Amino acid sequence: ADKELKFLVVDDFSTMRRIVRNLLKELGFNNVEEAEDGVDALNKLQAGGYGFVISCWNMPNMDGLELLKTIRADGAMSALPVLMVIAEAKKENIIAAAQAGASGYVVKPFTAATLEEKLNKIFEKLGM
Repeated sequence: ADKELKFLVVDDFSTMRRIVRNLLKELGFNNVEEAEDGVDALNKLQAGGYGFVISCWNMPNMDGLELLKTIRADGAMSALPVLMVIAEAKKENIIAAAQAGASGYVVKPFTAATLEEKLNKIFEKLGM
């Protein structure tokens, strides 16, 4: 897909956001913004222009699942791709995320090759 796509990386840990931003940079995606929680992310998404969201599951104020459910219920961004990042492979959370419309999930820490593969399969399914 277009490497110009604007990404939003959501996580309450700045170091984790830097890691994901670096992995996107390795893959050639330079247009990235950050958010510390689900509410902050929704506020940036309203600004428009985003094409992809990578979000942490566990965050204060509004967690990853609630952010995902809010994006999917929004008329202007209902199909916005959302990749969930989880700390452990808890089946209940993977299924909850899938049922809520996650585009995919990755267990951190993840490699650039894993990110690339997830991005490719996701854009592929969307015809982008």
